[PDB]
Amino acid sequence: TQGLPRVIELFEARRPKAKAVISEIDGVVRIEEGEDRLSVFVESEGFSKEYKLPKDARLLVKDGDYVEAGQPLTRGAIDPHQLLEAKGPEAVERYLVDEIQKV
Repeated sequence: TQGLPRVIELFEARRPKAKAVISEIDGVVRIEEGEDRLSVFVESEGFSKEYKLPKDARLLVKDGDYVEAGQPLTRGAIDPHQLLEAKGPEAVERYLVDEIQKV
């Protein structure tokens, strides 16, 4: 379990260990990975940004599924500043509080 150390990891908004990645904006998902690395693109209509990921990490996103901004890609705690700039001020509080209470 996470516990007290995690409590600190939240209250201090310190960069997570397993830091998950999120789509910086709403874009379709495209899972394209040959055997080299694990690349999951997230491309909107006129905004295209891909995401480099290790082949090991377990992704939670389905291919082609339209995802929103700040929406999680990999399993793990989400970086506070990152998610802040991503989903906006509202959700920040949500994730933080919910996790603290989680533990």
